[PDB]
Amino acid sequence: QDLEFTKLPNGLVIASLENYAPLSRIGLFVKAGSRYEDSNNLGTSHLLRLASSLTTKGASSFKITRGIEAVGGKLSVTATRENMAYTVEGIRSDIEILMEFLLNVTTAPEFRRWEVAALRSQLKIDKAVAFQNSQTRIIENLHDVAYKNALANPLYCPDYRMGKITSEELHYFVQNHFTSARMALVGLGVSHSVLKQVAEQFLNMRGGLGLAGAKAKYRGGEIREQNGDNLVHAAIVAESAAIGNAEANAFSVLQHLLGAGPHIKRGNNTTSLLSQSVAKGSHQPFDVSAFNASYSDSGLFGIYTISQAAAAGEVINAAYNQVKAVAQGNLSSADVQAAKNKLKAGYLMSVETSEGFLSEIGSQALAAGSYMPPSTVLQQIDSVADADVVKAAKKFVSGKKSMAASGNLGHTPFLDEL
Amino acid sequence: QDLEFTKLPNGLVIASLENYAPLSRIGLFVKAGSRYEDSNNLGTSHLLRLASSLTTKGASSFKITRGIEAVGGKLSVTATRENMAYTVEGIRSDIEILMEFLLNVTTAPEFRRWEVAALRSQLKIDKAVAFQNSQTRIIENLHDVAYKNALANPLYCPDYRMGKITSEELHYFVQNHFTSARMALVGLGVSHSVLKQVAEQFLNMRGGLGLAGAKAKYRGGEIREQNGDNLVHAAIVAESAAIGNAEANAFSVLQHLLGAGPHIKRGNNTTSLLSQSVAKGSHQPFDVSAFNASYSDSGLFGIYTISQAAAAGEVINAAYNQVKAVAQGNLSSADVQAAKNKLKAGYLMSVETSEGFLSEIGSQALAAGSYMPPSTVLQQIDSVADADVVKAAKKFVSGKKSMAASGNLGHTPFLDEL
Amino acid sequence: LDGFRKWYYNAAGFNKLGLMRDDTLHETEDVKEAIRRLPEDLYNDRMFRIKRALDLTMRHQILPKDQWTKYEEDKFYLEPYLKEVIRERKEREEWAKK
Amino acid sequence: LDGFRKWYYNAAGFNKLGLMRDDTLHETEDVKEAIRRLPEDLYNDRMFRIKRALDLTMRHQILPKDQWTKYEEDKFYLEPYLKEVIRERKEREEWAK
Amino acid sequence: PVLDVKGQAAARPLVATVGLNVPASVRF
Amino acid sequence: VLDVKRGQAAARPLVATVGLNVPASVRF
Repeated sequence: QDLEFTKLPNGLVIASLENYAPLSRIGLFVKAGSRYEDSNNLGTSHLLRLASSLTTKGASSFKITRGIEAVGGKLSVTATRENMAYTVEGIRSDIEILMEFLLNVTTAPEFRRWEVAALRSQLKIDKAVAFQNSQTRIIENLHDVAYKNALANPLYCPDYRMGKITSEELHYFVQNHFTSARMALVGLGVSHSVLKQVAEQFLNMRGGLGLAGAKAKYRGGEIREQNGDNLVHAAIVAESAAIGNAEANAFSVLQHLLGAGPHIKRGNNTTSLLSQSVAKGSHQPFDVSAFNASYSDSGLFGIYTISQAAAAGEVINAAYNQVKAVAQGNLSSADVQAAKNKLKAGYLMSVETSEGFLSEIGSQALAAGSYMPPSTVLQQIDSVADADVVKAAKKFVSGKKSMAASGNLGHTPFLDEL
Repeated sequence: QDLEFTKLPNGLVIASLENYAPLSRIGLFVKAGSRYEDSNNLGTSHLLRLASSLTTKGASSFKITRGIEAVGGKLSVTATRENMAYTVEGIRSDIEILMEFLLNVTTAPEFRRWEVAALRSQLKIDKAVAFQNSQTRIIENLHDVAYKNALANPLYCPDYRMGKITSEELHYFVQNHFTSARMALVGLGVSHSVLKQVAEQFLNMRGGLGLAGAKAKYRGGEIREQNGDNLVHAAIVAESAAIGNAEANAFSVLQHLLGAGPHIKRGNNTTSLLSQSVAKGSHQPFDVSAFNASYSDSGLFGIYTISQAAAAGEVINAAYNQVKAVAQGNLSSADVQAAKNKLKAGYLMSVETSEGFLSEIGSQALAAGSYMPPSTVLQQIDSVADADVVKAAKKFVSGKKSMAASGNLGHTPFLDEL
Repeated sequence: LDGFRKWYYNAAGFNKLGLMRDDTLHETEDVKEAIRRLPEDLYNDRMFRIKRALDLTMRHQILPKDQWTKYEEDKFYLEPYLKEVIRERKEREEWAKK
Repeated sequence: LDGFRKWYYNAAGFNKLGLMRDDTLHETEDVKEAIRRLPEDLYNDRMFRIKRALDLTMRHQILPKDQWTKYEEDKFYLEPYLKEVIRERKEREEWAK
Repeated sequence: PVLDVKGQAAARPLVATVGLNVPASVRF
Repeated sequence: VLDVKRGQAAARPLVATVGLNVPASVRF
């Protein structure tokens, strides 16, 4: 059948699709990302993300872990700067107790102090693993140097805050952001009805709108990190459109016109305006993609480069110059059509998997409360037109930009030189 | 008697006082601070400073340590970014072998790989302990977030560079940055004659000028460090005058007008325009002073604040507003006269001690090759006049600022808000 | 029964050393898990009370009668934390049984 | 005499097991210090050679005669370093008395 | 230190992921 | 622990100091 939606009177969104899949997936989406902290409770969302297997009012940690592993199901937590999503999946004959476990974890945690004291070492271990890939550090830093208060908060806990996060901070964060008006329960392979019954036994008691977050403010700037890596990573972004505008579609078409990462294995972005240009700056290993990250109040768009330290300068300059050409109207309609085809194929392959489909429905729910059929999107992306793309470009080319660099930065340029 | 500064043709300048004092001190001044480093040798200087006890091409580390200790002499290696000096102190009878040890250290390090290796663990500590006083971290971060290439290099070795500095690099620095023309040997407690007779032997060897002095470029910016300290430290500086101008004297008079440390224990440093402007609005504990660090090509002048995190904002604003009042001509001649008296008393008490006198002569030597009698200075500081002070102020209030902040920065403002 | 429990509390004699009841529990695995879950101040008072009782037993003395632990006053602090350890312990056991 | 040295060399046969002279020096403290200072490459090489000898000794076999380290081929790597270590101990001793 | 258990450039925002299952990582 | 640990706000540039003597520190 099709997707089916009810908005409960306490604000909770219920979305269901019954496709008779053998494994069914049920997720719950909360507007409780890292942007809702301030300077007093930094890293609380990271410990909340890692604290999904703790003792709840209804099931202990042992009961939750052994009961999910007894049926072979999976419980995972994915977190962005805006949103958290707790997802369980398993056989249709065990999703009743899977919803019991998931809704107990979302609605009634206990946050015992010895459990979080044991979890802080796992918090330290997780941070590093996450920061192995440099692209994590550079991007994290980028958001930080490019925002003042809200989106500048890191996804991972700072080093000083480990050992300082308490049970009361987790309880305050849950009581202020895990309310029914900020939650959507999305189920693929389940009946809508059951979602509702579990949405009344749970998800209905906490029904405020919660604590409203601050508006994110752009700051500009540049933070660098000399650490002696073999490759220089550099991200240069500027403020862009937010979630809910056609200029966001223009910026997505703009990143797919510039290189959005080679499609082919070991690909060279043959027609990627950015990468193609890099040739002039250098003929050595490089990687210049476009970074677009848009959140419900603000967006970041820019270029991302990995290169040898020595050539790091002009390669960055070459990439920047290519965007300036797009800001001068130097583009062809076939290139924009290919960018639109790449963007729509990427969207369809993102929603072709079950967990990506459940995430999409989830995001749409929290964001606009409505489901937008894949088809609808296709025609809206088509709405973006050439001039629109050019426009977004000039925004980047003119908007004060931020910059996060890491590596041997002896030949990496600055913003006033860039 | 008086110093007699004479520039041996090798470029080295010799100068002595022979006060016939009991414990004569002799120090070599060599322009070899981090400034003279570059991006791929970050750290060489730090180790060089801690490696005054490695076997010299003429003496064993063992003898070095034991010898100096036996005679009770002391070798110390101070180092700023603009320069660096090795100093030996001791009885007039044992200063012959003290000059043997010091001149062997300065002109002939064996930098044995095993030895240098043993020190890198000692390096971690220094860079580490020196950071106990948050101020260190700040001033460091400041000189870094403020400059691009030369004066942005840290005094202490970065964390990644520990384990990577090799003997070769060290040797490279000496032979490059530690040459004769860039050095000067001033000695209090010796006969000017012998200095020439013990330098003409070892120092005149490295006749060349040495690696070019990388010029320093201002960048502006702000680097912050959220670490959960009880007090917020914040330094906001701008570009100022260099060594060798009367505007540097104007900036020194400006920091002594704004406040450059308490003169009374447990005083409130009443006069400091800054301290008064903060204390008329904030009853929390605070410490506001004026920061000035001038090097031979560029200078930094600004404000330094320590305050409770909560009040951190307006206190900084209050301090900034006070400087703006000085930029508007709102000052009295008695205040400038008191600032001049404070500056000249600070200079005379800085040169009243023996090691401070030896450092001053040393610095003057490397900087201008000439000795400026304390008296001469007094009349030059007097040359600075009220308008001059105002002028330097406007330079600060206008020039792009550089801000280093650390602590709980939830209420610490940014540069575009400041 | 209440008065006879007070008489037995006086006859047990750990109140004369200033100890609580939960200080006198034998540290098995469950008791050590309950002690590890205590807050820092309660743990520090328990360790000081045990050290003072050991010192008094070393000198073969007791506390003065005004400093003894009144039956009514004794607080069963470890008890709440202990029940949980046992509950969790049993739950786990049952799971294995089944 | 040198010819006699070569004869002794063969007789010593440490060459057979495939080890250089510095390889056999008993690891007296002094020797230990020098070994440590050895540039890593040599140290790792020393280990390989020593270990090989051990394995060969275990099997009661000797390397192919050709593989035997020729007297001429044998070079002294540890010695240069050892000299310093010894001198160092010496210096300390008299400053000691 | 050892990064517990020890090149494609990010072009999209990051999303941490942890849970009962042993795997745990981040994607752009 | 910064080996052996030990408020006045810096107003002057820093100057590391180390050497044969046991003491070693920085001053503004």
